[PDB]
Amino acid sequence: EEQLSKRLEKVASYITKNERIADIGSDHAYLPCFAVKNQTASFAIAGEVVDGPFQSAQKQVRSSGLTEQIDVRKGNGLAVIEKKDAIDTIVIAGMGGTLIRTILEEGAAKLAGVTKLILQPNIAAWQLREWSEQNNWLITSEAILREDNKVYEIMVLAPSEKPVTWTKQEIFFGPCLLKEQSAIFKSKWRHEANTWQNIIQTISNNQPVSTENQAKIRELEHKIALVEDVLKEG
Repeated sequence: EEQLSKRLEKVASYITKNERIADIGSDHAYLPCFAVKNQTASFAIAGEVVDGPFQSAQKQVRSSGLTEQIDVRKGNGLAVIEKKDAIDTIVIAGMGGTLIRTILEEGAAKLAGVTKLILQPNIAAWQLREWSEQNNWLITSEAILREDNKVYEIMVLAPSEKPVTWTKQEIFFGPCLLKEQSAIFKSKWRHEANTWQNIIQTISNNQPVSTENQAKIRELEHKIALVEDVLKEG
């Protein structure tokens, strides 16, 4: 068996209770195999939408001797889940935040009985924190890591019967991540804010500035102010 990437290892680290899981758009079923093998999961669905990855995942499951504990299924999003599967945890990793959000909204019925989501968006993480507020899922854990010079965020959610209400900083940055203030968190956001300040200068010095670009500047100022507020610097 191959070792998981640090990204997928972090995602897997949130599967803990010998759970029934579904990994949507699974990366070769590596994570389902790792979690079944090490007993942190008792059953997995590995979902795939197209041929190459569906076949690669089937072959990994067979190679692991895990065909009795892992079902590889072809389907769009949560179409691979059925009520009778009694899934406890859903993993959706390695996709953009908007796509993940769409998967969660179109597949809303399939969230019946699910008690944990582990989501790893490659862009627009804030979209999923907004979803969490609109649908009353609490964020219970988050992580931020760097692998191959790319920064990845992971969030873990659970249903809440009480309203979930975030601040705009919690949506943009992550409620757990902004409490933690890790070195990767601080470096990522200072990096982005430096780019936004640079963009403002570039636009401002190409007079005349269009009404479209004035609005862009306002947006960039807002984002920089959010970072300054969370870092308490600048």
